[PDB]
Amino acid sequence: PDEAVQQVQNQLQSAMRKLPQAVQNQGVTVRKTGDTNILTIAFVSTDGSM
Amino acid sequence: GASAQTLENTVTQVIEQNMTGLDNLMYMSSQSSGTGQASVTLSFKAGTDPDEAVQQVQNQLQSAMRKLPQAVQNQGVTVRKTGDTNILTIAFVSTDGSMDKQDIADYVASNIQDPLSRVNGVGDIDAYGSQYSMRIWLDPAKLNSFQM
Amino acid sequence: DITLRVNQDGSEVRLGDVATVEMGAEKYDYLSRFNGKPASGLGVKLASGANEMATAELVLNRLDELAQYFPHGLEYKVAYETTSFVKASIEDVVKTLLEAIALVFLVMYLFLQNFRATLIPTIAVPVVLMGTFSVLYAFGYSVNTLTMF
Amino acid sequence: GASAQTLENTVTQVIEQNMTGLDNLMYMSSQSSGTGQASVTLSFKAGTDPDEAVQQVQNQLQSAMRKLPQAVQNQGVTVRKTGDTNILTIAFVSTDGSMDKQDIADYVASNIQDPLSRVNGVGDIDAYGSQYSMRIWLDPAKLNSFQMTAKDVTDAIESQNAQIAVGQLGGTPSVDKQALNATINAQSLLQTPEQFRDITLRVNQDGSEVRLGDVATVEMGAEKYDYLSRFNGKPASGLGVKLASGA
Amino acid sequence: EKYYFTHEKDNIMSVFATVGSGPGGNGQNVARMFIRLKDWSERDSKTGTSFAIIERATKAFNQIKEARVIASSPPAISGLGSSAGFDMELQDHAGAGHDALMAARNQLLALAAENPELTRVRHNGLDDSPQLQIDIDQRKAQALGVAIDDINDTLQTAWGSSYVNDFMDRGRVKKVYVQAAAPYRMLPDDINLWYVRNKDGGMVPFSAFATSRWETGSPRLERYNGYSAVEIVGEAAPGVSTGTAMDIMESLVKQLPNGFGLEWTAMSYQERLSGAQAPALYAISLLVVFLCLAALYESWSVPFSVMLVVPLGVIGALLATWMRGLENDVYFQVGLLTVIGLSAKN
Amino acid sequence: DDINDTLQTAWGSSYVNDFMDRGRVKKVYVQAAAPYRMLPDDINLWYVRN
Amino acid sequence: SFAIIERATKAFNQIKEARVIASSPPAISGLGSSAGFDMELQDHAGAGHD
Amino acid sequence: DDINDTLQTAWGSSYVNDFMDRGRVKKVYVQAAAPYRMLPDDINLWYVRN
Amino acid sequence: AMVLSAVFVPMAFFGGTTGAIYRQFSITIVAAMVLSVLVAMILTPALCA
Ligand SMILES: CN[C@@H]1[C@@H](O)[C@@H](O[C@@H]2[C@@H](O)[C@H](O[C@H]3O[C@H](CN)CC[C@H]3N)[C@@H](N)C[C@H]2N)OC[C@]1(C)O
Repeated sequence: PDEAVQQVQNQLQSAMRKLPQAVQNQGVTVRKTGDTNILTIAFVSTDGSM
Repeated sequence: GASAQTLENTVTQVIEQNMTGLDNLMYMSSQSSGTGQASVTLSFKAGTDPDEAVQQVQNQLQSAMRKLPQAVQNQGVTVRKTGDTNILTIAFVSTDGSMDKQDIADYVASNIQDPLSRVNGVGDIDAYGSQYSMRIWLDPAKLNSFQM
Repeated sequence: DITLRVNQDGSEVRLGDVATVEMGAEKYDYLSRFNGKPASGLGVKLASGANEMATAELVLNRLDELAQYFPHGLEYKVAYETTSFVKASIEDVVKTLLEAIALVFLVMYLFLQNFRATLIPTIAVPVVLMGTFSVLYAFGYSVNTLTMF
Repeated sequence: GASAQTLENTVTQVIEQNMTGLDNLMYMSSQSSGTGQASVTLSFKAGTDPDEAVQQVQNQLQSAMRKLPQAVQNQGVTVRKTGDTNILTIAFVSTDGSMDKQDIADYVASNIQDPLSRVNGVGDIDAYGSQYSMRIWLDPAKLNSFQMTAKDVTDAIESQNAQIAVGQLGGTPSVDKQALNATINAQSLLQTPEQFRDITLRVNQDGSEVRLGDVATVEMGAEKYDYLSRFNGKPASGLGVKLASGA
Repeated sequence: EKYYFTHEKDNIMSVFATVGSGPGGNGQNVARMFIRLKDWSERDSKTGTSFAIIERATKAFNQIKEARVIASSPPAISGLGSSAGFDMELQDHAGAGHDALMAARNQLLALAAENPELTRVRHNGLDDSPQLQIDIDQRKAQALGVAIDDINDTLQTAWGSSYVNDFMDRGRVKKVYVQAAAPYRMLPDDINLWYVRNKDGGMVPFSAFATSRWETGSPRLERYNGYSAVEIVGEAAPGVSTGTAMDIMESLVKQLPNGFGLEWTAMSYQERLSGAQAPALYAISLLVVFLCLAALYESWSVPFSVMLVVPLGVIGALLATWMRGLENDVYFQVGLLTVIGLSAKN
Repeated sequence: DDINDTLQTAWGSSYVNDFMDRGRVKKVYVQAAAPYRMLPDDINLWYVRN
Repeated sequence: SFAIIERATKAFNQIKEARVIASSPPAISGLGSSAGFDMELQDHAGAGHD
Repeated sequence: DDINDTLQTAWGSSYVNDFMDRGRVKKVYVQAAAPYRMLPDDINLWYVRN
Repeated sequence: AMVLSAVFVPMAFFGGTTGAIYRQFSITIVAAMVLSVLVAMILTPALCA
């Protein structure tokens, strides 16, 4: 997986300069999907002040 | 539209100055052609892992990409672990003659070149014909006529 | 119809009034012919550290698949391929290997004069060769001209 | 343009966030400077493959790339395997004395540093000198005298000292029976300081010409004036050869 | 193509010519032709072999004087090089200059053509060509109110290609290029047809502030390592070993002026690296065999009896190789080792 | 923008473009002369264009 | 979980404002229904979206 | 160009810069207020300078 | 078999491209010889018997 993501990132570097400036400002991320989510912690304001 | 000297000054020399610290680098050969293409071939010692070599080259290159001229950046530099000899050279010909050379080249570059470039094992596939493009041919007489 | 300037009179200056627009190639550097006929070519370059024969077989196969949707009259024709020589040479080496086995069998039959006795050394050849191929696979080598020789 | 504290809070800490948890990681060390340069140095366990470590760091970088400021992303983030093993520190000195320290530094950085940096096993070559560069020393009094600004000089130089891609004679597609095909060179990069002194900033209506030398002191100097090395009490320049890991 | 389809039409399966692409670099003056022969069975195997075809073709092509057409066989190893023969880079260590490098290249080629020990010595690149130089009077340009940026922009957009943006054609986003029409960029006088706009909006001709001048230049600049270099490929004459030919080339480059050195590359580099490990191998292998025999027979004498039959097989192998006119190579060496082993067993 | 550009160019060396030097491409830097970027009061010596 | 999602599926099929489905998470995202199939009906001729 | 800009930065967002909030750099977005980009007629509410 | 493998074992150690070529032959022939030992002392006696 590391080799694959590295190759994908390398190939993308030859194209990020062709993308619209807005897309470049937002940033383009290369990620390996399939990660396991151990927890999903939700933060709630009981008082309602926040 | 660049020149050989222009390329050798603004691109080829700049890339070479940054190709430093590469492991098992036997020798590097670079050429700057008047056709507008500049290349730098880094041949590594036998037994080196091509992926590691490509990783190192890309890591070094990325520092110098902003130094390159704007047009070069827009065109984009490519780093491929490829040789020079073609394993196979396919020729596309219109038997009926319905499609001329430009139509054949455009169809190849549109529908065939990209899928082949993603086949496993294909380091690179250059084309002997370029895709279609909206060519606009300026007429200087008319440009001066309308004061534009 | 791209408008370059609209005069106060209202007469606009379109792009077609100052230039000629046509759809052509983006690069006019190459001009290739096949057997005296117009054509366009592709040069497939093997990735460093990959099997040439397998890559060429995969490429051609993909091309066949793509060939299905070709416009009427368009055909691809392999003009310069290298794996053909490799395959032919390997086939020739296999041929001479089998012929060598046959000749060795003949010589042993001549000297021993017993078919039953002759069969014993002959059987020893495929066993040893298959073991050698197993060793080659274990060591990560590949069937090539040197190994076949 | 970021203060040291701002740089540490916004860039270095964000980079450190995700990289914690890398395989075979011993410790991290950020060195957020005051000029706006960040540096995170990850040290891995002995026997870890440096390449694999660099690859892993680069892969983990894209996870936190979005959290960095826009300017930081535009500048770019570089990952290099850094060592500290100084195999050699060669000092270059002119025995005759005909060469100034800047001349020695320029010669080294132009003819010596690059060939040595390609030698197998040489991870990096720290330079204790800098090559030549056309230094344009502005004078604010003269600039105000001619109603010029610093940007006027910069734009004039950037326009009159550019390498232009003009094209070719008879470039394809071409008219039939074209006789010749040749490259068309154009305005080329300037070479001597006197050429820069003759750069025309502004032509007045009266024909008066405001040359660059009229508002500036063009002189060929060092690209980086920071370094100043002396060998046995004499002016000199040096290279610090740094060994690549595993050589 | 007419030559190939007329003189030898019983061996050529197909030819494929690509004008604009060459082994020494792309350009309008170069072309690379891929010729594909028929199966070995259909060819004569006596006159239809690739080598004989290449010989006849190279004779017919040396007859051609309009261009330098060279028929070459593919390299022995796919990765190493683009063609068979020695490969050398003629660098410029002293940094004398491009003109000095080209002069040295011509001198070396002349010296090589002097020696019959080397054949087809040539420069794997493009020769220097005249190239136009458009010099613009900056003072005269801005005296008329014409910005230097404007004239540079119109010059590079008109004569060169300007990739403005992309457009969508049948589902693909292809490029859009703006360039001068073909009839208006063919001659040096076509520069004067272009009008730039000054501050006041008036149109000024290019002839007002720009002139043209011919100058010599190179369409392709190659740099081996960090030094400007000219690759000089070639072939070795029959009989003289490739290593000896390489040494002759080293003598030739020594005959050149100071500052220019050579570095063998690709197949030549690897060939120079290897080839001297044979005698060592033989000696170590023979010593190992003697020790194994001494272990087997428990004597220091019986192995001498056995080891004396190695020459009895070596002489026969050498005689067979020389009689057929073959060459001492890697295959030969391994054969010799096999012969030694079989003689030892006997 | 003019004020910031003047300050940056005057006090920090502004890498404009490159120049050719004996076959090597080298940088061109624009900066204020040494005596004019030494005291905090030297900032008052510069003039921007209205 | 199965009885709960069954009752939820009934009650949500009663809902007509939108489409809401309650489903247990797959153990591995890769695995799907053994009888299912994924097909990508492509447009090789570039006919158009419509 | 003015028309396209007004449309892009009014109806769509525009990530212009970053600002330091409590020691962290957030994003700055410029966009039209909600009531002015809700209906097709809201297009006519925008004015472009000639 | 010992002498046959002895003539070929040193061949593999040599490095470089030429060494690689040698190694190919060496590994192949040495493995073939070892298997011939094993075959000659396992299969052939049984067949003869
Ligand atoms: C081919 N599988 C990949 C491949 O990238 C592999 O690359 C290693 C390469 O890192 C080693 O190279 C190593 O060489 C020296 C170690 N003494 C120092 C540098 C280090 N990278 C090579 N000796 C073997 C390759 N297969 O490293 C990681 C991997 C997952 O095993």
